[PDB]
Amino acid sequence: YTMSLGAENSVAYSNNSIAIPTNFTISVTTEILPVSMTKTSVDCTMYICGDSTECSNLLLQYGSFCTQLNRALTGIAVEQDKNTQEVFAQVKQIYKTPPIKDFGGFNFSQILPDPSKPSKRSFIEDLLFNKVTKFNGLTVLPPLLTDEMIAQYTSALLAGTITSGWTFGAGAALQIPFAMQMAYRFNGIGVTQNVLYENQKLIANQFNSAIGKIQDSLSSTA
Amino acid sequence: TRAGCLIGAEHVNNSYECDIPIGAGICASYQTSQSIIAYTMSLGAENSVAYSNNSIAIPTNFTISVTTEILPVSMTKTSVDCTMYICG
Amino acid sequence: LTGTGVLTESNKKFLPFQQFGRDIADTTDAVRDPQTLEILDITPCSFGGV
Amino acid sequence: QIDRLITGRLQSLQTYVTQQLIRAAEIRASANLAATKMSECVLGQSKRVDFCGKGYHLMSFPQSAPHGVVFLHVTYVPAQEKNFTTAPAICHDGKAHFPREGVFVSNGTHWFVTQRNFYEPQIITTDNTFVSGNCDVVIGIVNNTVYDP
Amino acid sequence: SALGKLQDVVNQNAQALNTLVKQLSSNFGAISSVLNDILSRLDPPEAEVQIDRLITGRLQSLQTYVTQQLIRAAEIRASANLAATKMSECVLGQSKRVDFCGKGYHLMSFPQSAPHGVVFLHVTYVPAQEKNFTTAPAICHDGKAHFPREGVFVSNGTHWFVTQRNFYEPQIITTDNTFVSGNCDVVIGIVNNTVYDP
Ligand SMILES: *[C@@H]1O[C@H](CO)[C@@H](O[C@@H]2O[C@H](CO)[C@@H](O)[C@H](O)[C@H]2NC(C)=O)[C@H](O)[C@H]1NC(C)=O
Ligand SMILES: *[C@@H]1O[C@H](CO)[C@@H](O[C@@H]2O[C@H](CO)[C@@H](O)[C@H](O)[C@H]2NC(C)=O)[C@H](O)[C@H]1NC(C)=O
Ligand SMILES: *[C@@H]1O[C@H](CO)[C@@H](O[C@@H]2O[C@H](CO)[C@@H](O)[C@H](O)[C@H]2NC(C)=O)[C@H](O)[C@H]1NC(C)=O
Ligand SMILES: *[C@@H]1O[C@H](CO)[C@@H](O[C@@H]2O[C@H](CO)[C@@H](O)[C@H](O)[C@H]2NC(C)=O)[C@H](O)[C@H]1NC(C)=O
Ligand SMILES: *[C@@H]1O[C@H](CO)[C@@H](O[C@@H]2O[C@H](CO)[C@@H](O)[C@H](O)[C@H]2NC(C)=O)[C@H](O)[C@H]1NC(C)=O
Ligand SMILES: *[C@@H]1O[C@H](CO)[C@@H](O)[C@H](O)[C@H]1NC(C)=O
Ligand SMILES: *[C@@H]1O[C@H](CO)[C@@H](O)[C@H](O)[C@H]1NC(C)=O
Ligand SMILES: *[C@@H]1O[C@H](CO)[C@@H](O)[C@H](O)[C@H]1NC(C)=O
Ligand SMILES: *[C@@H]1O[C@H](CO)[C@@H](O)[C@H](O)[C@H]1NC(C)=O
Ligand SMILES: *[C@@H]1O[C@H](CO)[C@@H](O)[C@H](O)[C@H]1NC(C)=O
Ligand SMILES: *[C@@H]1O[C@H](CO)[C@@H](O)[C@H](O)[C@H]1NC(C)=O
Ligand SMILES: *[C@@H]1O[C@H](CO)[C@@H](O)[C@H](O)[C@H]1NC(C)=O
Ligand SMILES: *[C@@H]1O[C@H](CO)[C@@H](O)[C@H](O)[C@H]1NC(C)=O
Repeated sequence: YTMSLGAENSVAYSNNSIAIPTNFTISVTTEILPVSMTKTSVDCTMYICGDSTECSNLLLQYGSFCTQLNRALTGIAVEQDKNTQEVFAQVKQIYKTPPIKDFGGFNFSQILPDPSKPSKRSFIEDLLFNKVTKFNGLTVLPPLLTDEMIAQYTSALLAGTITSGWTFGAGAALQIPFAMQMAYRFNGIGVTQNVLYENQKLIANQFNSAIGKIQDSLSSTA
Repeated sequence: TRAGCLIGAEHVNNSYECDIPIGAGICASYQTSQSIIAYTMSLGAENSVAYSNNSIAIPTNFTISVTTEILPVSMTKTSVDCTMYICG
Repeated sequence: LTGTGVLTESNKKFLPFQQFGRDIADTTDAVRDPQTLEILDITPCSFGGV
Repeated sequence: QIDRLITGRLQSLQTYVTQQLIRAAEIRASANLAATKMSECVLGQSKRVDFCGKGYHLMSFPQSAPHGVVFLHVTYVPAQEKNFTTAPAICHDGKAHFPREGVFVSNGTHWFVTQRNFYEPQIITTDNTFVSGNCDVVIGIVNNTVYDP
Repeated sequence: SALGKLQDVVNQNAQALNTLVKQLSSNFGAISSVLNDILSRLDPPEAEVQIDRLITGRLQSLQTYVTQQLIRAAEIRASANLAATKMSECVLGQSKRVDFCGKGYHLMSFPQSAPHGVVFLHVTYVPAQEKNFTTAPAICHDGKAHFPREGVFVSNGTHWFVTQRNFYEPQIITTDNTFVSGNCDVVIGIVNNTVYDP
């Protein structure tokens, strides 16, 4: 068929008619980004000339091919380490959430680290890890930051965001009740703050439902 | 270590900022009488935010910080004479 | 066939007519010893960067 | 023969290395994008449209993943919309009154002033509206009474 | 080492060139890495084969160098686009993008040239000294609830003020700092107080 771009929808434009929303929804989306590759390294001498003196003598005629190839692969590995470091290592300290979860009704237990877990990873983190799946001169160097360290970095960033808002990025972390932080955010999107405080329970429930839907989507669709 | 066998490095328990990366969370560096040590690199001093539902921390003073961000813009405009290089 | 590696007691069940193993990436993996009816895994000798 | 084999294997290695370099440039671009998203989306609140999820952005939560990051974008989306009659200004005593922060609306009979992104009608008062010019200039001005507190 | 990011670039290019030059010292299977010697020692029938081997090797080296240069130029173009965007949205204006123009809240930027690169001095504002306070989202005065226009309510223990949220500037709570909405049976965490009316 000749594909249709979308559903036709004419807008009832008029010079003295406006359409104003009376209600809203708090929607949680998921955005996935790659940050690094596998730090592969190849030994040209063993790959080209595995256990053969004559082959190595012949290969030595070709100059410095191996030096520049190994250098490029080493640079690649270093670049991957740098990528991970700059993506995650953006918090000066390691904040941790207090035991009380009085977050204005918001429930983060699905993203905060689980103290009883394989590697202190959160539910969604464990789902993501579970939804993703030699000796011939090819080796795989290990990443500098182990998954436990990356989990700790995400935990620090998440705890800072929860317990301090955005201040922990600008400077010293300044605590604040979560409801007041969301009031700041609503003021930030041109919706007066009273909208939040008059609809706090509804917004909290909607956020929890959205997080649950994200959980189900990740668990169902690989 | 998970990266392999390290020889000549004194394994310490205290964590420090990574200087020479080795791998799998292990970094080595020369420290104090002085010797090479390998340690599980630290991510920074931990901290706890005294969060409570009716407590807010507000600044009273401030500091104007000038940071430095460096960005490369252009390379060296190299040009190679193919026929002269290959067949001088 | 010829090669270099360490021969170890295997865990596979070769058929009575099979001689040479093969990994997924067209690499020799196990062999049948011509005299003793035992299957030997070929693990290439240890190596790595210094 | 070994010269032939060495040339072939060197060419294969060069092709692999070039492909790895190009894919690593791609992944570096992706990692720069992820770092920018984490800086402007998690550590703060972005006002860039469709840079942090469809709708108005509220916040984000990072999550690790094998060689990658996953952002949970919490965003605000208006849902239920109503039709109201509108005016660019209202004429009280020859002066034209415009909303300080909001828009005039009318349910058929009365004129109110509401914030733009959420219908919250408020009686029109000299503290909701600011004066400018007269009623012979604005194209579409309507008549009403501006209550004085 | 502060300018390492620039230095690296330079070094890399140099290194590349060096290898290229050293590729002139390889025989690539020929009988000598010097073209003049092969021309002086052999007649065309086999000098052609020898020169063919040398030409193939040197052409492969040139192609490798060109590809490396192309990929590094793509890298540098990406960095140059980033620098141009920073100069546009950071020097010629004031970016509210977090951490995109220096740690903290961005105030301004100053550009500086540098060999094959640019250096931004990002002037940013960072809160330094902080104090704890007890806070409330709103306060009843006459049944109606008051919310602060700009800033948050704080209490030093006994009294309640309204202060902007980025700098402790306590102000008496009045009807020109706060706006009314509904009544105070819905907001969670409300505290009692008086709202002075000018
Ligand atoms: C705004 O929308 C929300 C959700 O769409 C409404 O909350 C629902 O209210 C109805 C009452 O008619 C309940 O039956 C639902 O269970 C509620 N849903 C949730 C998730 O709580 C809310 O009432 C709407 N508000 C306005 C003013 O229209
Ligand atoms: C946050 O939500 C989670 C679930 O989304 C809650 O955990 C559930 O708790 C109930 C009651 O004990 C159990 O029946 C469920 O099996 C739990 N689910 C999971 C996935 O653990 C959690 O209690 C909520 N947090 C708070 C503070 O209420
Ligand atoms: C438009 O809105 C106004 C404001 O609510 C309405 O006027 C009020 O109508 C209610 C009836 O539901 C009365 O109890 C109030 O006394 C009225 N107030 C005033 C100031 O008149 C008006 O009826 C609405 N008109 C339409 C067509 O919906
Ligand atoms: C909280 O701030 C209020 C306002 O400044 C303080 O009350 C004043 O205290 C001074 C003495 O330092 C008196 O001279 C004023 O007359 C007081 N004014 C009022 C309206 O009470 C109060 O003492 C402060 N509390 C604390 C614990 O610091
Ligand atoms: C703020 O003060 C009002 C008084 O004006 C309190 O309202 C009283 O609430 C109690 C319940 O705790 C009732 O028994 C009284 O009848 C109420 N009085 C009036 C006049 O309505 C209100 O509770 C106070 N707020 C807080 C948080 O303590
Ligand atoms: C480090 O601590 C472990 C116990 O956690 C101990 O067994 C070991 O001897 C310590 N090593 C040093 C160098 O302190
Ligand atoms: C703010 O810090 C400066 C240090 O640069 C200090 O001199 C000044 O007294 C401080 N201000 C207050 C109000 O503490
Ligand atoms: C081969 O000969 C040896 C002794 O020389 C004997 O032990 C072995 O069983 C023989 N193998 C077969 C398959 O006949
Ligand atoms: C507003 O009016 C137009 C036609 O005048 C109609 O098509 C539209 O559905 C109305 N809006 C709503 C939310 O019903
Ligand atoms: C809006 O359109 C109607 C339809 O003709 C017209 O009568 C009216 O004058 C217009 N008003 C403005 C402000 O353009
Ligand atoms: C508004 O009222 C004035 C008189 O005060 C009148 O001249 C004008 O025509 C009216 N305009 C409308 C649109 O009703
Ligand atoms: C606020 O109180 C906590 C007590 O949990 C304390 O640790 C913290 O230092 C206080 N804030 C300041 C700025 O001293
Ligand atoms: C805040 O938490 C305390 C417990 O520390 C509790 O007594 C109080 O009721 C809570 N207030 C609100 C508004 O949730």
